[PDB]
Amino acid sequence: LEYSELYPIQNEYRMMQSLDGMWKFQFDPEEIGKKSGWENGLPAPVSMPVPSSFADFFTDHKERDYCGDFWYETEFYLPAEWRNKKIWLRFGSITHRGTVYCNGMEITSHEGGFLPVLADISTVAKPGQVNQVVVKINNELNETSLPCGATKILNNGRKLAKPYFDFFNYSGLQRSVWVIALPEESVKDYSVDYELCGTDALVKYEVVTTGEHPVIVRLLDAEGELVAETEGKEGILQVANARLWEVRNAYLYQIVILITDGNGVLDEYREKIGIRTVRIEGTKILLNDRPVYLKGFGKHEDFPILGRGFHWGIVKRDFECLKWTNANCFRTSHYPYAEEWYQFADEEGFLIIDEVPAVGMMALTVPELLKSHIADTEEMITRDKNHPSVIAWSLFNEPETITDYAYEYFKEVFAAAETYDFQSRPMTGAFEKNSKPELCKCYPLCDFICLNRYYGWYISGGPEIEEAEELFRDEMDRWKAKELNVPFVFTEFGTDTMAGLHKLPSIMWSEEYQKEYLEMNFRVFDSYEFVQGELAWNFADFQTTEGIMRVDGNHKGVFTRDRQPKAAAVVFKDRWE
Amino acid sequence: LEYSELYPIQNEYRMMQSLDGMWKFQFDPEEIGKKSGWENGLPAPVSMPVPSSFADFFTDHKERDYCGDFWYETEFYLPAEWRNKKIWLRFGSITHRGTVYCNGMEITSHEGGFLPVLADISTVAKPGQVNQVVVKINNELNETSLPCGATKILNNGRKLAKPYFDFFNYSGLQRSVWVIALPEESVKDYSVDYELCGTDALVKYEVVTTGEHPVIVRLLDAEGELVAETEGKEGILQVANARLWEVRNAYLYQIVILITDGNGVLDEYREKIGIRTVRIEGTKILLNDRPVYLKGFGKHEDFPILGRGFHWGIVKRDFECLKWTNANCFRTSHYPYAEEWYQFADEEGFLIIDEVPAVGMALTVPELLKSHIADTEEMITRDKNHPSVIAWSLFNEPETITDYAYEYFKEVFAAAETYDFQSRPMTGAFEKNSKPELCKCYPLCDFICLNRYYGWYISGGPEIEEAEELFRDEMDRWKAKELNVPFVFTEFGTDTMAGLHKLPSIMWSEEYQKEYLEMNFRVFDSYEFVQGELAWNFADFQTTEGIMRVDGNHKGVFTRDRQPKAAAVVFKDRWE
Ligand SMILES: O=C(O)[C@H]1NC(=O)[C@H](O)[C@@H](O)[C@@H]1O
Ligand SMILES: O=C(O)[C@H]1NC(=O)[C@H](O)[C@@H](O)[C@@H]1O
Repeated sequence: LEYSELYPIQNEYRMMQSLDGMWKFQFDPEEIGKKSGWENGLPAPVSMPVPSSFADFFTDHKERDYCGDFWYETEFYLPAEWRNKKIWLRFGSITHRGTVYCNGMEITSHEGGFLPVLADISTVAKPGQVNQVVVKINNELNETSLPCGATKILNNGRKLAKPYFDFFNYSGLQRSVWVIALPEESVKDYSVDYELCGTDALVKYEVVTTGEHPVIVRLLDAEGELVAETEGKEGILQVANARLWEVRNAYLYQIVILITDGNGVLDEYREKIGIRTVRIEGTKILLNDRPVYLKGFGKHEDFPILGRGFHWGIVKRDFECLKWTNANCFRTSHYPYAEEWYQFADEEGFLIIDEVPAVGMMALTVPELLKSHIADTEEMITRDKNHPSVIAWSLFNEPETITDYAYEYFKEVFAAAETYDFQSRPMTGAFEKNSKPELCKCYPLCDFICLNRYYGWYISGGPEIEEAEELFRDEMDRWKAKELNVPFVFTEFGTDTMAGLHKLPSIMWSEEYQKEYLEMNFRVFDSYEFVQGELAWNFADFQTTEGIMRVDGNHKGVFTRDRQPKAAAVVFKDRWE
Repeated sequence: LEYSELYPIQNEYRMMQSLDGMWKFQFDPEEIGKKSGWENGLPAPVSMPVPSSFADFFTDHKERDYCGDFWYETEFYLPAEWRNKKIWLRFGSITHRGTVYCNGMEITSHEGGFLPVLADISTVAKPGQVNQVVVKINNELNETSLPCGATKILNNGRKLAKPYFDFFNYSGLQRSVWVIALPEESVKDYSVDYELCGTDALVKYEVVTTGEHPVIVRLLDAEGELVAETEGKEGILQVANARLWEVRNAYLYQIVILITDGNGVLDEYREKIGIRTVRIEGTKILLNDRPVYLKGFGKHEDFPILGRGFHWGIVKRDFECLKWTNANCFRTSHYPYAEEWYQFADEEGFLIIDEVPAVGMALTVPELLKSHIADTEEMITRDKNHPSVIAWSLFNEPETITDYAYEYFKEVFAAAETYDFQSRPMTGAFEKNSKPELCKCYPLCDFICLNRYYGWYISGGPEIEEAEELFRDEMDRWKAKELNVPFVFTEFGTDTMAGLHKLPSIMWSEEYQKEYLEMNFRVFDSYEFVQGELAWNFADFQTTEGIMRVDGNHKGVFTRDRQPKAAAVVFKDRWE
């Protein structure tokens, strides 16, 4: 809100320079950096790639598992021509929390490790000179920020992250970093909302600028031809014979937002958008007025060595694999992803359930937690609302939902979410088993219900899989009898599966068991009319905390971590065709 | 060269903007792009990451194995302020060959897929506007360019690459791309050479500019303090109490090259360098006049999904692994790597044998020789000022037993010498069929690099005792020749499947990799003139598929995702 979430672009009015590359880096186990002038430069740094997670480069346990304060630094030359523009550092994210310094000055701090951090360096920037940026980061886990966990202290004074969530505590500067220059009066935010009118469409819009000058809004088609133009910060663009953004058949217009000074332009922002509606009608999910059944995966930002580090190559391979399975959807489990993921989903016509990092929520630390949760929700929706791919918000993964105070908590979150989404698209959360139909008090808040279920894995696995199926149908029969008249989507179901572990008859952990488990789940899904989607857990094997239940991370991937299909991948491909 | 090889920097005089990201991409199997005006924009593109190899993104064989012409496109806004500068597109590489277009206009073409391509767009660039770059690329293999191979045409006309080399034919825009702006009179090239004088050092230099104005050269220490200053395009910097760049103990000065016209500076180029000397004395490799024993690996630019795509993360993990093994050296098998690898070797104090892509080696030889010398010129001009680069490898397993080969390589070594201001050691890696009795080219080398697989390709497994005997036999022959030069083993290894265990060991098991290495070590240590050991390979890497390659080459000491096999600790313990 005191900054723009808009993705940076370069044109006559806006400039950008990438700060990706090798940064300087230093661990701060004694937490003395802020006390020792590290904001003016790290005393004994090593090199660290940005974007990347720092953990998997190192060869020593204490480096990989480092938990606490750690620092990044780089230097960059600022063109003289940027003088007296609004100059910002823009981090794709800072994981989990941190303070940004520039030229020795504290600029801003941010809590929440999966959304952009904007630091206004206009008054400290040195145009036509070398500038320095230093970031103090911390990756501890607690119960007043997302995602939740604890920090354990060894008798040696060493900290260890203790997640309440099933993914590895990757951290650092995991996304691209830019330094940008904006005009003194600029486009700060905008929102689009769509209506279909026969062969035509309406694009309702709102623009927020940092000034009072007039605004012109244009819409260009995919060839850059003008199809609609309008004046004012609020208005409607009429599009004749609109080419709708369709599932797995994208079409993107380009919105152009101009701030004018009479003759002259002060600012221009452009972004691709897609004309499409999403609506829940009874137990049906409708895209452009037609029912869609969601087919796909929960994913992670996870890849060998880079950790959660962003790379377009990972996006490209994953989308080719997704298409090969005939999927149409993924959920950003369990945190908003790099913006680039959504940009590409826009191009490929994929549907996204966008999820805030509200995972691991199973006292008087809740008011603070609620504040962070709402803040992350605000930032996520403000950042992602204009992607045609984003068709739902997931506002939690497996919280406590069965108490009265749980209700009041989530009422606040959903209320907040509703105020920030110009499109009021479907809002949901993923419930775990203990959110029994007879006990859960939060499912009424949801536009559709998401279930994570592991009947046949954590419950009655293996020799008991027939019992698992009965227990599954029993729970679904109870949901059915409630006649809630909402769609149900399975957002998780899967089995840990070691590539190459074959067994006849199948065993838990074998490739064959993954297939049989999936077949059983499908039989159950297909027995209930109100089921409207299936997102398997997980697209690919991914890193978790070490332990006796995780064999080099989580192996419920349908693909291996290096993005190759296990036997079960074909099962999905065949079913989703 | 009609362009600069200098790594791009940003300062008052020089600007750079990264073009990395998602480009547009289209395969051109019918070879219709140029006739269809694709240089003005691709008609039906998909997105392609840059830097990356394109092959491993796709899920269809014909995409992965695509051989022929294919195209890249992107757009970029150029700041108005770049007006009146010399504006260049700079590709880390274009694999294997290509033509660069900008705003619809043909700019330049380049043959050779592992060195920078510079395209001067000064005359077509449009400052203050969106500009367009389109690259037509071809990844076919032939016998007139490096690395050598063939192109097979299937009956339907589909092309398949047929390498004469043991690595996958990755291609595309595999390294970073920039658009840059230089002053109209700029530093185009410079060379440094070092002399040790007691506790002091001399930095001899020459500078090449695109003009006639005076040049000032400064040297700054690692803190940025001035330690030497002089005038002229040729000169000598005197450094009192020089802090030498040492193996695994780097120290980097910063050279600063200024052009001036008396209203002030016109251009400024800065780069880190390390004061060190390298020479061969008898059977010793001398670094700063002290013998050094090379310990390390042949590598590849190779990583899951990205292929040869450059990423600093790969660099960081690989150097952490290298340090953990106690290595001090690697060879850029079998092509120059992205410049960033050398920059990091400079900081980490690693020694590099820099290798031109002369691997996989009639009327076609003169053309091949020209390509080979051109690549050599580009490699040496690009890499000569890295303190890490201590030697040039000018081939990997060519024919060497004929007079024809001798005349050919005489020209290559002569050219390399003329291009290298430092005149540092030159070498090449020899296959076993280059018998001590038959090879005519090893005398061209300052030290001899051998690739040997006694215990793998020769008498492996149950015959390993015979392999050791045969190995000692060959080394005894080399010994009796008393060449008085260092020998470095640049390859030795066994394919090793992670998790394949056997007692007693078998070929392909982790235990056999250990035993093979131990046997090789016993042999190395038996001969005084052996002065280095670079194992094949640092990590498992991709090859053409076939009955001899189980998902690529598994001679890695590390897995492809960079985790140690059992034999990794054998190196760690020995090199400690
Ligand atoms: O056990 C699992 O494999 C998964 N189940 C869950 O319920 C979680 O939501 C996931 O994060 C977790 O990875
Ligand atoms: O057979 C090998 O594994 C290796 N031997 C060689 O002699 C080559 O120089 C390498 O490229 C090749 O990968």
